[PDB]
Amino acid sequence: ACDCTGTRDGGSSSKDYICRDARLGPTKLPKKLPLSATVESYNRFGGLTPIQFLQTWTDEKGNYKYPPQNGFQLDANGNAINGSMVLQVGTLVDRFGSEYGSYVSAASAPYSQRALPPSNLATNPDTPDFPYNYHVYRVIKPLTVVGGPIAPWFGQPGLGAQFFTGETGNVKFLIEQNYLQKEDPSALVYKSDGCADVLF
Amino acid sequence: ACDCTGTRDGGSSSKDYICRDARLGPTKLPKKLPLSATVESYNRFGGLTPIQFLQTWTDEKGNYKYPPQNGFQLDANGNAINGSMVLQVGTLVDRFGSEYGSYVSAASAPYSQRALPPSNLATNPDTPDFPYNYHVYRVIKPLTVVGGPIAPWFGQPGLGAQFFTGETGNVKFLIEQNYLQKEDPSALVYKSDGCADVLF
Ligand SMILES: *[C@@H]1O[C@H](CO)[C@@H](O[C@@H]2O[C@H](CO)[C@@H](O[C@@H]3O[C@H](CO[C@H]4O[C@H](CO)[C@@H](O)[C@H](O)[C@@H]4O)[C@@H](O)[C@H](O[C@H]4O[C@H](CO)[C@@H](O)[C@H](O)[C@@H]4O)[C@@H]3O)[C@H](O)[C@H]2NC(C)=O)[C@H](O)[C@H]1NC(C)=O
Ligand SMILES: *[C@@H]1O[C@H](CO)[C@@H](O[C@@H]2O[C@H](CO)[C@@H](O[C@@H]3O[C@H](CO[C@H]4O[C@H](CO)[C@@H](O)[C@H](O)[C@@H]4O)[C@@H](O)[C@H](O[C@H]4O[C@H](CO)[C@@H](O)[C@H](O)[C@@H]4O)[C@@H]3O)[C@H](O)[C@H]2NC(C)=O)[C@H](O)[C@H]1NC(C)=O
Repeated sequence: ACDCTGTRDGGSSSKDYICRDARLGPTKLPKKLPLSATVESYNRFGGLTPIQFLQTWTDEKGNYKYPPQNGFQLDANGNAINGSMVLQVGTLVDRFGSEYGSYVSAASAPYSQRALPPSNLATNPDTPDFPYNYHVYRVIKPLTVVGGPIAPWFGQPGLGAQFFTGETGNVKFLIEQNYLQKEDPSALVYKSDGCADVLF
Repeated sequence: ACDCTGTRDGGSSSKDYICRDARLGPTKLPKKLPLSATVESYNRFGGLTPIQFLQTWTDEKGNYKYPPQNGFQLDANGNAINGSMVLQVGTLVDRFGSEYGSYVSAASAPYSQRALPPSNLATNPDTPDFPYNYHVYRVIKPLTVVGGPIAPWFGQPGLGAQFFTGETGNVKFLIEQNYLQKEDPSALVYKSDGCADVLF
């Protein structure tokens, strides 16, 4: 196939999205977000055609179906792999979504490892480096979270590290209570705190 | 500081390594291995100077000190976060080291997430794309493993996903018994099984 069959044409207003269906993500990808590793290139459809991808990962209303037990990798017995762990100061976490949510992830994992639909890659044309709903935080006070591997989903390899913060509070609470600190991702790309190899 | 003080000069034979000390990794890094994400550049010393890095992560003999409980992230109670999970067919795992070991990792995690010393980045000049001890496997038969997040170590963010295969066998056993399949990483960089965005 490899066609726009089965998608939803949003019209000229959705001209910046694949098949004009914002569910399938933008035509032009974020400029500085790592989408995958070199050994396994990113594919927004998980190697499937759009209709096969929609058939597999959407419901009758066309809304994405999301992994069970909060997206943690489930053990052999069907129970999520996780555990209460402390995030050390200086750890960098990120999130796709509003601060009223309670799930952060290890920032260094490529997008293919977060097992998130391609819609989240929609990017503000004014600040095109990272998606519009993308935020980066640095823990400034040790925060215990229930952390675990991300289950593969949406045709993505997954297996990144996610952290539920709801035992303490949502991301907004963590900022207000000095647990987390908002960072500028376009400014972090230029960061280099250490000895560069050129000094040797 | 930012000097070669405290390192071990290997001489002209170690001319391709930082401070001529192969413990600190090669001067020229692998050409196709993702070392970090854009938001958190890789630093072989974890933001420290070589002597501080050696002081923190080596013992009296100069050998690297390695994380406890097989490098899994430890919970609040000091117990490793892991669990028995099945690796689905098509999953890509990698390893730094010989096939007689029993630890694979999610291949898509950048090197900063594996919490491994910079020595493993030494690269064969004949095949410079990936380190010399780097192997990539694709599971061809569902393999249950005890998988978990990687604990930060060696000044690296860690938090990648590692998988102990020893309940079934070492990587050599997995190949012999058709659980895993050896892959060519320089050949996987050119792989693209799916619909490219240019078709839309
Ligand atoms: C980290 O991973 C762990 C391990 O899986 C998850 O823990 C599970 O959490 C869910 C939600 O709290 C638990 O499901 C609930 O269990 C109740 C009974 O629990 C006892 O019995 C079971 C027997 O299987 C034991 O495993 C368990 O330890 C307790 O002894 C039920 O009463 C609940 O039913 C209600 O909620 C469900 C929601 O699914 C509704 O469908 C029902 O109608 C009803 O309203 C519920 O099923 C589950 O038992 C926990 N598992 C284990 C092994 O303890 C964590 O949630 C996870 N953490 C994060 C952040 O994802
Ligand atoms: C995945 O993560 C789990 C959770 O931590 C790890 O399980 C631990 O594994 C180690 C090694 O097998 C266990 O340590 C051993 O425990 C023995 C007693 O176990 C009972 O009592 C403890 C009380 O704390 C309970 O936690 C446990 O469930 C049992 O009821 C000791 O006899 C052993 O001592 C011997 O070995 C140690 C090695 O450290 C030597 O220092 C000693 O001298 C002695 O020779 C040993 O301590 C540990 O108890 C397990 N933890 C839990 C919570 O069960 C898995 O290992 C990990 N998987 C991987 C692949 O990393």
